[PDB]
Amino acid sequence: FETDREFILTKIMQMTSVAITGSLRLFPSERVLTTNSTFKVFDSEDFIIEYGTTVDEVYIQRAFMSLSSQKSGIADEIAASSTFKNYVTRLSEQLLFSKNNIVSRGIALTEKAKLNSYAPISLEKRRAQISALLTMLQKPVTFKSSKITINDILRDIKPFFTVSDAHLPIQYQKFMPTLPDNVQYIIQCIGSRTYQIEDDGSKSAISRLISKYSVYKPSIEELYKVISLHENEIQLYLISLGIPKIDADTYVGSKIYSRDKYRILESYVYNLLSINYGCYQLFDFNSPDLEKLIRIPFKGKIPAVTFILHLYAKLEVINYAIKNGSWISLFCNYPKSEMIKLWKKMWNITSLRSPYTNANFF
Amino acid sequence: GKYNLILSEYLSFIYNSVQIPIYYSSNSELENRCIEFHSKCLENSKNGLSLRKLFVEYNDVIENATLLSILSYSYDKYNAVERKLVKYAKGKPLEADLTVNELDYENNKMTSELFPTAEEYTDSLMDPAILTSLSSNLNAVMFWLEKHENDVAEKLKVYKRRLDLFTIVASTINKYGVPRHNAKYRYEYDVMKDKPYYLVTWANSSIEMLMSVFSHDDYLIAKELIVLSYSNRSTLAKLVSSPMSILVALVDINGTFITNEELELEFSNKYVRAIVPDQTFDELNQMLDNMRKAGLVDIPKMIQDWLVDRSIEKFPLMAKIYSWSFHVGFRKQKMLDAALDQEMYREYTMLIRDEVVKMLEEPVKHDDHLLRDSELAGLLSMSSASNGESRQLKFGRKTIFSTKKNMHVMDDMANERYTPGIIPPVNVDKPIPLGRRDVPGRRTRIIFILPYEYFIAQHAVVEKMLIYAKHTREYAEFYSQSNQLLSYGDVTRFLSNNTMVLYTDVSQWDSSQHNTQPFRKGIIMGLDILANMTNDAKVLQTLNLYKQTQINLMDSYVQIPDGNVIKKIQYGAVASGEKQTKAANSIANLALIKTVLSRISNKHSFATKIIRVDGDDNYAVLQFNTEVTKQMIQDVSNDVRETYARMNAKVKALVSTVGIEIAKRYIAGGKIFFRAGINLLNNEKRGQSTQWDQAAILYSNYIVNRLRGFETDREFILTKIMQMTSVAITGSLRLFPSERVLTTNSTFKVFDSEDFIIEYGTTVDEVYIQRAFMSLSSQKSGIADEIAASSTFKNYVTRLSEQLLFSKNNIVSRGIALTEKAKLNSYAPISLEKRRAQISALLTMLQKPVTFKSSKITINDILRDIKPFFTVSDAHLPIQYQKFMPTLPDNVQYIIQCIGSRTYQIEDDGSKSAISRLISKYSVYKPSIEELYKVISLHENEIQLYLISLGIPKIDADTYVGSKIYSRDKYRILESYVYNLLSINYGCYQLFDFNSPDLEKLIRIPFKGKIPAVTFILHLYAKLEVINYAIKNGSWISLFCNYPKSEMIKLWKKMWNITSLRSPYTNANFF
Amino acid sequence: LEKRRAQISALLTMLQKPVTFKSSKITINDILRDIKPFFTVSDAHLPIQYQKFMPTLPDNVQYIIQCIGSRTYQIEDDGSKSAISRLISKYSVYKPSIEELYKVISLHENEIQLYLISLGIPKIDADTYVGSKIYSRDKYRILESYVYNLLSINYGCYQLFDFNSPDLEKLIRIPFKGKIPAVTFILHLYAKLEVINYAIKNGSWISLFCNYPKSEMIKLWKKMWNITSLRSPYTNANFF
Amino acid sequence: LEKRRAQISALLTMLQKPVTFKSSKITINDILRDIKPFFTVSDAHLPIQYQKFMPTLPDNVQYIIQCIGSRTYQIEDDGSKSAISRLISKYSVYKPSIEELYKVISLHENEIQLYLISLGIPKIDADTYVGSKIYSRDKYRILESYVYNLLSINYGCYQLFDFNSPDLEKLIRIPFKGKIPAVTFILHLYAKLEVINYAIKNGSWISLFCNYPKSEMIKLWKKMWNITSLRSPYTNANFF
Amino acid sequence: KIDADTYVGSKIYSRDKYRILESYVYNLLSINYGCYQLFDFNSPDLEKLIRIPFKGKIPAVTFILHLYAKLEVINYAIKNGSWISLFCNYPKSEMIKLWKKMWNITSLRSPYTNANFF
Repeated sequence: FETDREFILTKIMQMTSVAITGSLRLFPSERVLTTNSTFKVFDSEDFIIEYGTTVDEVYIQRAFMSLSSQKSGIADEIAASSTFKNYVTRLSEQLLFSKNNIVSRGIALTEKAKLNSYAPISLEKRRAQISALLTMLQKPVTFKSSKITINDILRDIKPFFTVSDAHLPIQYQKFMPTLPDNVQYIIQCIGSRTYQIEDDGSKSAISRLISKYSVYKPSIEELYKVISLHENEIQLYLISLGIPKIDADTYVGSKIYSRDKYRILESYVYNLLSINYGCYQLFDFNSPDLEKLIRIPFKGKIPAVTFILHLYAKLEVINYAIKNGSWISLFCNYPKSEMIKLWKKMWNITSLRSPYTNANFF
Repeated sequence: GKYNLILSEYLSFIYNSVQIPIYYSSNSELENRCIEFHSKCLENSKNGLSLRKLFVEYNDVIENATLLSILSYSYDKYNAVERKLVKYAKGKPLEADLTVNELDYENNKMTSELFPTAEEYTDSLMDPAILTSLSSNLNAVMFWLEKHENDVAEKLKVYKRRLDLFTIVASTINKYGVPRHNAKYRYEYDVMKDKPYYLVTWANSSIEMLMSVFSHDDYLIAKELIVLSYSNRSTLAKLVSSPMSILVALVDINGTFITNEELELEFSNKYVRAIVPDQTFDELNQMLDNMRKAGLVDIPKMIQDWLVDRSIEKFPLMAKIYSWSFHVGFRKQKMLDAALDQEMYREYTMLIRDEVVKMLEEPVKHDDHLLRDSELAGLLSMSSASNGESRQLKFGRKTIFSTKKNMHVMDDMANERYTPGIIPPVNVDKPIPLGRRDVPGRRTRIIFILPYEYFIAQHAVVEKMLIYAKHTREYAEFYSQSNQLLSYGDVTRFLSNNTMVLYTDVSQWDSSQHNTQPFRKGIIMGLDILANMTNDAKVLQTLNLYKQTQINLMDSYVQIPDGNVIKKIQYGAVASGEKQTKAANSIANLALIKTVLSRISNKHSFATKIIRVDGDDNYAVLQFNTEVTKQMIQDVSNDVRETYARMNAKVKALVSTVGIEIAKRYIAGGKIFFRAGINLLNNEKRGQSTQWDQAAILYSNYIVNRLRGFETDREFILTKIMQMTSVAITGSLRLFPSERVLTTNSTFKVFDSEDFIIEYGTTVDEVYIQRAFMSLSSQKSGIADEIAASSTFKNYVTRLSEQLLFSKNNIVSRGIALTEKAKLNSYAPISLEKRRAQISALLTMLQKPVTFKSSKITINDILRDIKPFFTVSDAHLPIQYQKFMPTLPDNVQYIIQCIGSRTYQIEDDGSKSAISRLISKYSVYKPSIEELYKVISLHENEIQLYLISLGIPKIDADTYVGSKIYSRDKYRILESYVYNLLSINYGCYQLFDFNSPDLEKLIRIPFKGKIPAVTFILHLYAKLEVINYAIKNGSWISLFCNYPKSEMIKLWKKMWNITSLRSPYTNANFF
Repeated sequence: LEKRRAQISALLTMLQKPVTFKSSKITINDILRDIKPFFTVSDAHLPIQYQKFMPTLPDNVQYIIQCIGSRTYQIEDDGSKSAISRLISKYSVYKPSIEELYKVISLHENEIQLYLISLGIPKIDADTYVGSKIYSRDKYRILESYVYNLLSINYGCYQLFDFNSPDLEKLIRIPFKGKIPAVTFILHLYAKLEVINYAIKNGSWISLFCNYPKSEMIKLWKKMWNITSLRSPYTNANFF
Repeated sequence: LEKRRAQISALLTMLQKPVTFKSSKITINDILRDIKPFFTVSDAHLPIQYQKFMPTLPDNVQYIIQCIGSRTYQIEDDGSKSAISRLISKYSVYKPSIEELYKVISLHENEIQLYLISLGIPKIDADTYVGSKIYSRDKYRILESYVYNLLSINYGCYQLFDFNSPDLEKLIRIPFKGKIPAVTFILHLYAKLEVINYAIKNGSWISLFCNYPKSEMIKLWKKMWNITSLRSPYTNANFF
Repeated sequence: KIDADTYVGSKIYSRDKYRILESYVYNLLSINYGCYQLFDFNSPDLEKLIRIPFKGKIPAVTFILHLYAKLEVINYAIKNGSWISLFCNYPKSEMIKLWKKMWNITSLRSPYTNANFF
């Protein structure tokens, strides 16, 4: 089924606009609407996701994150009553031993993230957001940016990729005849997968250990923050949950832990690229056919950077395919010096909540 | 997604008189479209025209953009409650039997009776203390009923139950009308004057409970407590709970988990017959009778039915009762009443002294730097210090009413008044003010209010004491990173048919006038022994000053109020308020059990397998050279109680063979249980949190309860968040923030769109908004800056530093200033100024952004990068681990069943790194994880100076800078920082074994290169993704990662540039 | 229209007063700002050797081509030429963007394996990639494509510059502190862009030296996998 | 006054409604948040061995010194002790901040070489640094100084803590997945801060374990070289 | 293509990854403008004041720690007249997190800051 895209654009125009007066509505622009953020509604080209490449996009990109999470004059007071404190402590007292607060801080927000549901909070936050949002379009120019995201990381790698026309023949037949031609073309050339790409870190040794002994379940974000810690700190975390010291100590040193550092990042990155939702979930991103179109020399066995350059390489080629019907081959001569700067950035990427983007259908 | 739509029902429900949605988007073209749609909507509404055509004309906006918030133009009075409530006032109001409370004012009399005149009234005895209104709760409840007035089958039954009960509330409230709340959400004298004083708090508790009912039993329980609570407000909670202690002893143990040599929960098949003596049964009958003679009917009956077979399979109910009894409210009695309740100690005090010595034996002889410079450390700690009287101050050319102890140091230093060597006397001349701590089902306890000289003379010694505790298992609260699970396993461990367990409730003993002499004598005696161990003036100075704190305390008078007047009585009991409180209290409690246990030995011969302390409870599993008989348990218990009696101490000394109960956790049936009674609609005290934070705190509380047992309907919570977050820009226009604004990971994040699951910006919009929110995250305070402008702040910082630095310390110096500028806001004029100003920025923020110079990266940006490189595919995981925390929601319990759980905390502060240890070994300074993270990210040359600047010796400092250990330390600092940002230690994740062999297999990651940083995040990201899927699907998925070698370097740079997002409400950390 | 009109209220207010933002996300701006201090610039000279073939190019633009030359190819900026992508394509029809490949690649081996399965890649084959050396390199390539995309190295006037010119490469000096392909890559590209831009705004060249400490590289490496974007499509200059 | 008065309008509006920000920049907040999930905390114990010498320190603060000790030195937080800096100083009079050294170090060998020349460093000497092993290490040190600066490890109460205490180091457990000085460094410092903070807010210690996957480290490594700052000077607590 | 393919693999490309980052970082630190352009940031005298052990041959992180080390020392010098020596014990685990951050740094336009005079 295909509802005319112009009609959808019209609805978005009607649905996004907001009035500041009784005779003055403010229709948000395409850049405001499609720029990857917590307010992103659609894409300027179906099936293709863009990322701040120009200074303006990033300038606006950092600016939007600012008024992303605005406190609720209810969601805080609720954590102020003995009830919330007793409930959290009561749950923790049978979950912790040492100084668990990394775990403790998360549990509180775990509730402060759903609490808004309650009308007086969702409505209070939603109505208040309008005042901030309307004013936000007015005048910014004053933001103490310091947090980095996929937009900042990807923008860095762009200049080091050399694109050149390449060609890919159609070899795989059709089995999902409804797919729009541009989408179907990618599968015809590189194929499709019958699997989901681990995007939660569930398949890592540390996670398994945390699960084997404790009942607690830390998200990908927590595993990501925890993995980015020092061996000494990570060891206590396991103990704090219940992992036996003989076993906890074995992981901290072990070679497996180092690899586990790579896997946690991979799951976090894939999650941020929605590689499992949208139309990408239908693309074999490890296609032999797609892999040839990418050229990347191993400056050094640095699994993190080699990984992103590649994925960035793959996404770029796929997106071009969708928006052109022809393929392009990318070359990468990323200096050894640049890799270390990039490596630091990898462990400081924040998110952008918007759940609507949810396209995950199969 | 259901939250945004649900909110529409709530608004339409409340308002009947327009709703102008607001959409934003990263897309630039769509954004202008959003603005057009928005602009036209106001015009149409302010002209009384439709809007159906406009929505069709903006399907793109509705379908493709993000909802930012929903404006509401109203023009009534928000007095729809009076009108709506009447429909439910059909029932007959409740009449409180004013003949139930031992203390007159505890009775639910007419306010005009308890307080005849306005200048006499004081909501100090019933204040919900929560920034939400009773009318709101009533409104919220009515909304749910309207929505579920047609549900069918079992869903309907929940309604019938909810409908019935609510009527009790509506009917009673209606008789007196619905009390009006003022801006401060308080309840004045005029509104209250003709109504049952304890009405408002009661309605909150009744509403909180009735909106937590589902099964029939919940209804009887919510119903019985709801009714009796209206008149009984001083023993209902204590009476309903009380029997739970005896019940745990009753059930046997059919397979339980234990603690093995590697201190990890291990499933044991052991079986233990819960044998109890005849007299113990009578003790339980009396608890039942007391419950019965007090009005109860159905709840007592339930326990009675349970006792016929005492099947752990039907124990869940006993738990719901113990958890439910807490949601009746807070026992807030008059300060004086609370205060009023308050030869053979040679053996007892002797142990207390000896324990004190061990904790400080090695440090004292060596002349630990911490002991020598205790004054600086205590001074630095002030941020994590207690509280003192809200003194008067002057900085520069103004006046303030700060209550924070640290600032007092500033005023005093810059006034020659600062004199720590002279610790103020706490007696008749200069008595001790008073603070308090309320808790459901227990007599109110008081809290001293000693000046700052006391904290300073106590921080170093206590801190050194704790380190000893930290590695001593007897202190089940401190030992390593131990979580409550380890404590749970230790008890079941030795349980066998030849060993009986014994638990106690020494809460009253810790405040027994009898206790103070011994307690103080032992601490002082030990200090004396330690003093004759060193020749260091700095240490002896510290050893002596601490001793004096005890001596001044020996005779301490209390500034106890008694009306609008401040009386002044004596006080021969010990209270909390000292640094050593929690630490020293344990020393005494441990000392006490050792004393009782040794004395009882004179008769029966056993074997002390384990001994432990935990605040107001101490226990021990003792083994017997023969099988345990009912007679034996009866004899030992008697001998134990009489022994406790001889020392004239009020205590709950029980004894069992399979279970134990204590204030933090109860082990009934070999399974670990936690109470779940955190009042949601009635807070203990009015802190300094805001309405928004109040909500995020409320949601935190809700999740902890759900996890523990009690479960308030999530729709109700969503409603509260809707009420609590909304903000008005005009007198007839409120702005309800959207779900994306509310749940997107930021400094304003209140909850999650799916409990137990945390999301991260994956779409462009989320990130677009994510970067935008950080902007107006920290808005300067036109007070917090000027304060650092006076000579006072500059002198205080410099004065502290001059004895902390040598080279150019400013990295350290810059942090100390903000360390204060981060708490300073507390002061009303600053928290209120920042909070009120934030609204103007926040309201405008939703309006129009599009202009932000982003450059800072966060976890959101890093994770978004890795996502595309992970290939997910269906995988399967079998359930192998049994259950031990039966209350956990099925989806949460399922993860533990498959991957297990941990009995440890995951190092999230870098405390276990070589650099940190070095900084600690020589300097007293303590840099946070953030500082260690920034410092570690530095060049070898810079890092070397940092150590020198603090005091590390150059020979040693140079050895670290090069050494291989430093490189690894670079990895560990990052790990702790990352785990902290993922709250892997708080929330529900703290219960998951993230290193589970079972979870690890589900992840596939090739080693592109031995790059510990990137390999680490890919893995953790891999683990979180799999776990979250498990929670939201019941099935597992396996992830593959082919991250290119080139991409890893870019990612590696990002890792050392991640910023944070403060929001403390998210705090779910319960065990 | 709703988003555009509403944006104005927020935008107008935004200029007014900020000072309250919980920044934590990092971008190219934050990463590049870090590297700047470690580069030592010194006057260098480059002779004009390549003739002209696009006579219309403004002198300052034409001068760069005259000295370092031009390319007849596009720089892979979507990760399309990576092994993981090819695998996802070979079996599944789904097509994950560069962003998704970037986030996915930044994951743990265990998580990435499930992702492939979730789409349809066969387990024997999925498992082979997860370990394989090729996956590690693929981690480098995904990042490269993501970075180049963020630098619009394929659009604007840069698309006419041979960024791998032997002539441009000599002007850059970078010692291999360690075989860390990520950081070595950015330092170099940052080095190249700086030299080119100076050329455009001065007609003369400069040579850059880099003594980036080994310690600093790890901090930078973390930053690399946390860069967010900035949408603005108007910037679109891509003409040939 | 113009900036301060104007800031109020933006600030007031900011609280009102946001939801529209193009984030892409990453900070310490974003980096640390990533590492959190990979740390496993477990109760640990630390005995008090060091005596008191600053008797005024609040008990909670004094307790840390009693267990891990204190330092009589400042932690290099400006990169002043790096080879590149010394070289820039030896010949040129210019003085680039830590931020500049951080950005410069994150550059490509070719670019960094010109930077030195541009200031005056002799080419024979400039070229020797660009390649040399010392430059690689210098990349590590610049990052360390930048990170420590962002953690105010030298100001506040932390300046009184021996962050390299043998006693604190034992409480941290971190396996070397790979000799990647950057990531190993942050995990450790993050580990140390977490343990210290728990100590201050609990009187008891906790031990942290870290099993950071090898894949995750590369993503994190990129983030490290893209961290931005947050100015607020008031926070200044630096007293000794 | 023959030439393009040679670069993609070649060892030189890996180093080039390091150099691009260096130039980007130095740009963000205005190490070439302001008063810093007058300082020999590779001074033997400045280098001694910095102490950094090689946890691993990771050119990116080692680079920033050093530059951060140098800037800190210089700035202290300007605001105190005395020098300070910095030591760095960055854990191996932390370096990987930091490495990711390095390739995700965004900018901040303001051209006025332009002090570049010689």
